[PDB]
Amino acid sequence: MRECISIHVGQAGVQIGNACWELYCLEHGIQPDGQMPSDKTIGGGDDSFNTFFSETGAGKHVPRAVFVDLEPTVIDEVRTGTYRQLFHPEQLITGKEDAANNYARGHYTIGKEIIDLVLDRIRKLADQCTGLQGFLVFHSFGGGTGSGFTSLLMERLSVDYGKKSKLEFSIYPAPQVSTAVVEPYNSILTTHTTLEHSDCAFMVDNEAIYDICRRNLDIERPTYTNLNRLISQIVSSITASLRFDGALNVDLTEFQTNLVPYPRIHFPLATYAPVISAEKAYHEQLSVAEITNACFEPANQMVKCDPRHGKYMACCLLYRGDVVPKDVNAAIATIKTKRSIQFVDWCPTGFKVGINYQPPTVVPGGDLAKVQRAVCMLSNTTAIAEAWARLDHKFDLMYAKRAFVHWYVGEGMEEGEFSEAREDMAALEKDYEEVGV
Amino acid sequence: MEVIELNKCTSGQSFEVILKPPSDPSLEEIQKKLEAAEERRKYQEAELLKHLAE
Amino acid sequence: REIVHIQAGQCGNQIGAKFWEVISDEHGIDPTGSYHGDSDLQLERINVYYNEATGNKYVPRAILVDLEPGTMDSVRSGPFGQIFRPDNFVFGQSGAGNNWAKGHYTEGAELVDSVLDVVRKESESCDCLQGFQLTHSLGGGTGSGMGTLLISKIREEYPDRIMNTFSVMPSPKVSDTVVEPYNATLSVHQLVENTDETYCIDNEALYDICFRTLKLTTPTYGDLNHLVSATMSGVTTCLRFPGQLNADLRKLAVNMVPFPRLHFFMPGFAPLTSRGSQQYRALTVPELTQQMFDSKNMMAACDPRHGRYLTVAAIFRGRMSMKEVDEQMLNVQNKNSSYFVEWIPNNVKTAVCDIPPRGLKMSATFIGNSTAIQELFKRISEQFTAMFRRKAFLHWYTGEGMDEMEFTEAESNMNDLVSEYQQYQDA
Amino acid sequence: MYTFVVRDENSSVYAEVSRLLLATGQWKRLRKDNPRFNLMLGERNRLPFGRLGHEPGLVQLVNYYRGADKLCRKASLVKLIKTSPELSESCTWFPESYVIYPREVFLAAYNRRREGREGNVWILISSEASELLDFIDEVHVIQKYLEKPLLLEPGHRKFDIRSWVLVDHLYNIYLYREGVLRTSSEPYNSLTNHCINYGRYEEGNEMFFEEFNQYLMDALNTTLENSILLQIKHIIRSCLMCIEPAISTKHLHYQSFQLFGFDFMVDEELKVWLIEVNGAPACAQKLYAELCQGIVDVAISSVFPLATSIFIKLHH
Ligand SMILES: Nc1nc2c(ncn2[C@@H]2O[C@H](COP(=O)(O)OP(=O)(O)OP(=O)(O)O)[C@@H](O)[C@H]2O)c(=O)[nH]1
Ligand SMILES: Nc1ncnc2c1ncn2[C@@H]1O[C@H](COP(=O)(O)OP(=O)(O)CP(=O)(O)O)[C@@H](O)[C@H]1O
Ligand SMILES: COc1cc(C(=O)c2cnc(-c3c[nH]c4ccccc34)[nH]2)cc(OC)c1OC
Ligand SMILES: Nc1nc2c(ncn2[C@@H]2O[C@H](COP(=O)(O)OP(=O)(O)O)[C@@H](O)[C@H]2O)c(=O)[nH]1
Ligand SMILES: [Ca+2]
Ligand SMILES: [Mg+2]
Ligand SMILES: [Mg+2]
Repeated sequence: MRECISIHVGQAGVQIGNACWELYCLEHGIQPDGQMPSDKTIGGGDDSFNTFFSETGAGKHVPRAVFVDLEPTVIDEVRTGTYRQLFHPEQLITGKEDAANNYARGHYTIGKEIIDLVLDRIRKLADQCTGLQGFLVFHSFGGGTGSGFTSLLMERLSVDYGKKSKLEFSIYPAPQVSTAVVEPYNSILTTHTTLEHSDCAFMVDNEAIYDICRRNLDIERPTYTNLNRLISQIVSSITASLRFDGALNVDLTEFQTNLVPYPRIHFPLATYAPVISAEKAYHEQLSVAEITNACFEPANQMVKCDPRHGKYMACCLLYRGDVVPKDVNAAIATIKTKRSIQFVDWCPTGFKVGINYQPPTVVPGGDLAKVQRAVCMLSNTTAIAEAWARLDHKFDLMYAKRAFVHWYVGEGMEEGEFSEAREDMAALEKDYEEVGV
Repeated sequence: MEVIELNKCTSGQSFEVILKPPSDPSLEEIQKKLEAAEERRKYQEAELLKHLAE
Repeated sequence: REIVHIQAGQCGNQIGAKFWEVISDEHGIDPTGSYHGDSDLQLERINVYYNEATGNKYVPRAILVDLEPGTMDSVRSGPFGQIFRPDNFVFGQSGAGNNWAKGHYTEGAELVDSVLDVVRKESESCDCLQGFQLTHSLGGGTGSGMGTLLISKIREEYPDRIMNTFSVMPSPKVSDTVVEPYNATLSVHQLVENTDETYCIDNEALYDICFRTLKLTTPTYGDLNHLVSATMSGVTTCLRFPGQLNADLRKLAVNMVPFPRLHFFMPGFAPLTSRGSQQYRALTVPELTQQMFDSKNMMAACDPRHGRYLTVAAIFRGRMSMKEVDEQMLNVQNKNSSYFVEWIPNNVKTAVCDIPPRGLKMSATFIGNSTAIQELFKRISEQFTAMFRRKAFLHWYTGEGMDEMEFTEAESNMNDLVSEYQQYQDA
Repeated sequence: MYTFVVRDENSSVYAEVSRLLLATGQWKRLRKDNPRFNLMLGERNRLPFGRLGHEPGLVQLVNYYRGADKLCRKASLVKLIKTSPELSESCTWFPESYVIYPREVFLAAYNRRREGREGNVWILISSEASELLDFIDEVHVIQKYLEKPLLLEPGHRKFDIRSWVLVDHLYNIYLYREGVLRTSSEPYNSLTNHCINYGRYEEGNEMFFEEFNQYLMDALNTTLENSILLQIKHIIRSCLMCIEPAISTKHLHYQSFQLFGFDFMVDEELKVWLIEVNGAPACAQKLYAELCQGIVDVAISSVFPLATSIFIKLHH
């Protein structure tokens, strides 16, 4: 058993972290007070769930997590919320004034004043791990803290824990739930700085989550609570292999091996099915073939893009519920006939399948209905580069006139860092095109 | 087609199905970068106070 | 995050008193300074504008400044006059005489340090201070001359705090003196450099709205300041009431100001409402949206169709369907794409507050950074140059020690500002 | 009001379509790079398909099908046919064609007929492989030249047929009832590009369907529908359905339609052959107004409504 540490940076990372750890507690039978009667090893153990939870002598099960934000409002609700007792007070780190949607202020001026404290709190977590595999970092592209501070932390973590894997859950900005006009700037800056320091990054476009909540949950105006609870289901699917017994994706290293053949191309697409409303009175439960076929519908992906106009480098199928391999293989054979699934020539056309028999857990009073089977597909397809082109085009429109750049240069940044970041993005887009066509 | 490495346990199973075969800066430089932005930010501040003094 | 409010001069103190009058009612605070309201939302962000006093008494974090005692004795006499802290009345005796030079260089120089003492004392008791809010006019002497001198002094002591002003611009239709273009041009040179956001409140627009739209035949300053007070309440709604944006003076500046000197905003309001006259029909979410972008609801006398919007912030107040507000706001951008710059994507931001302003069930406040504001500055420039080419009335200012070169510089800087707004109109 | 944007100024067809939309009074052309459009008449190259369908509150339509280039490039089309089982190896209606890059497959089948005395004249038309193959090195497609083209008289004139096809967002396949006959004015000797005499037998080397029908009747005792068009409808339908799963926008965040030009040649025994498919076609001058209004009717107004058809629906 090798431990994993979760780091939630900025408002988006913190609030998504709340929903994730709430879902983990329900999945593992841990009460809001930290007790797990399921755990018969009292005060410790090396079980699969101990990858994400540590044990105290009093039987309290504590997330191996740290929450950091440059402003106290969001994390304060965690301190006063349903899971107050779950976390140690030192685990929740807050600044005093936020980054004001400015990458430079989050990275340079305000970020440098708290970076040393965060690493020490992280080091306290690492010293209670017998074998730390790495970190899972939740943050937004758009916010000043989620952008500037995350890239700062990722650099120091590379120095201090150079042998450890680092995975990201990144929130891609969408105008439907936007907070700032300079979010394309923050997105390009943080991606450029973090690119070599991240081993695998799962991008979640807020636009995709928003439409899924409207279309499949019949919520006219989805809130952050609606989006995060759905996001946590996908995150839980991706991390379930770490917290439960299984043969597939058992350590963070395996994620890179299975999903990332080239280091720069380390953004796998996530597709999740089925998403069904709890308020739907009459619902017909979907089969293995139906949910697997849904994995190739762009309307169910975490980023809207067309995988038909790209190439696959890897494909993982993560099932939860009543699923047996013979149904999976029969469904895959069926899908192969009817859909455009093309791999690069130096990769085998194959799927890595993992099945967990316990069906997805849903929070009581939530929006998602209980389903008898679900699947999350992780595919590394070059089609995800459509999101890079969209963002880079928005960056170009503003930067051609140097709109808002004075806010960044005002905090010590230089205009050259903008062009340096954009050139790296232009190179990333070209790498995707060479592999994809 | 070909189903390989089937592993089972009471929680579930996992396997691979194959349809076709194939045909870092140091802490030092971090601080050099951060302090170089700090001097630019402090210089621009000193220009402000100089201009205000005029 | 707390704000320090400063009202200077006749115009500044009047609209300032009305502003405290309006928002105190919104927050349930009486003239005693005691909260007698029906919701906890009124108090959730009351610290932004109010200090807490013994016996749960709320005191505005406001400083009242003038070189003349009279208008401030009026404020004390006014309906909410006893709410203000007595130590925050700072006044001279001579007066500014509608002379920018007297406010900036001579008479105002004597009083400025006394104000900063009060500003310092208010700042020290702030947990996290966002910045400063100033209300003043640019056509007089105190609010114009001394108000800008205070802004320069405050920026020196607080260079990392936001500076925000409500600046009333002179119009010959509402004019006290021929020298108002001189005072305004000198003031704009200061504001272009020492403020982060300036709300351009044009007296010409306020007069026209009262005359043409509210059918007021002879509008008073009380009529004008009814429009200003409603606008100030709407523009500060996100600061005073909780929202999803977690809004502050800096994020507003970051998102609304693509270039540092183009920070002069066109405020707008709807439904346009006359004092006392009751509105019985509430407006529809489509009606609010069309009126709020209508030129006849702008508080700066500029034609938005003569320029382009760099950024826009819209604040809706009342119980309404946010889906409809989204659809309707999306409808205007899509219908009129030509008047929004394409090189700033998603440059329109919408916010909603459940609590409505007093006397209305539905209200909308508009804040726009449009290149059409160059029309207002061009108007001041033309009036300025008309006198300046003959050096008319200059002796009032050279008698206080000013030189002609300072006028040439202020004239040149404003024409520079006009050309910069022109540059991004064709970009 | 509806929004649209023009990004291919050389499109005679969509310049006509855009002027039609403006003249409806319910459409407004935007700046070329304004993202808030309802409709995009896009460029022919590097069209930013990944940017469509991400504007809140905006239904977006585009006059090109992403992935349709696989039908509209000679090397890809020839690949697509042989490699796809829908078009089923060597189907009857496509000439023997081979991808040779500036070789092994050519020699094996071709040499059989140079030995067998059957006419070996592939195509820049030669009969010796080395003459043409080594010449192309100064990608290319090597295609059998059908040496028995259909005789057209008076004049002994070789010809080719162009049919315009509109595919809407729902993947309805529409064949314009008016096809064009491009005529070679000079006789054949045992290329019909209008870009390469002219005007002797019919105007501008363009013969129409009402006329060519009567020639087929009077000369050959047959109908255009029975003799040729039945084969044409089958080839169009087979091609466009083969690629339907690859290019359909049925469940996409944006929508596609696209107008195509199909090229056929009819042999002596009245067999129809597919020459090429053109993703950017130009209509005949007489037919422009009728076709461009049909585009607006069925491709654009179907998605963006306002407040006897000219097409044949090829059913699938
Ligand atoms: N999915 C999701 N997205 C969020 C959430 N909160 C914020 N965002 C998105 O994150 C982006 C803004 O980042 P924030 O996390 O709010 O900013 P921050 O990290 O706190 O940094 P600051 O600017 O200092 O406040 C916007 O694109 C929002 O749409 C959330 O709870 N869930
Ligand atoms: N196997 C074949 N047998 C007889 N003629 C052929 C032929 N293949 C092509 N041609 C002739 O070549 C001429 C033009 O060549 P090609 O078919 O490649 O382009 P095209 O007819 O579509 C005009 P463009 O290339 O400008 O769109 C056609 O008119 C056709 O008559
Ligand atoms: C200071 O009081 C406000 C503060 C904010 C604010 O903090 C803010 C945070 N994020 C944004 C924007 C993000 N994208 C935009 C596009 C145009 C304009 C603003 C934005 N604004 C917004 C307001 O009005 C909506 C305010 O009332 C005047
Ligand atoms: N709305 C409004 N405007 C005023 C008021 N008093 C003066 N003004 C305007 O302000 C300018 C005169 O400046 P004023 O404030 O009176 O001079 P000061 O006391 O020296 O600052 C003129 O352009 C007037 O039109 C007022 O009460 N309400
Ligand atoms: Ca245990
Ligand atoms: Mg934040
Ligand atoms: Mg006066």
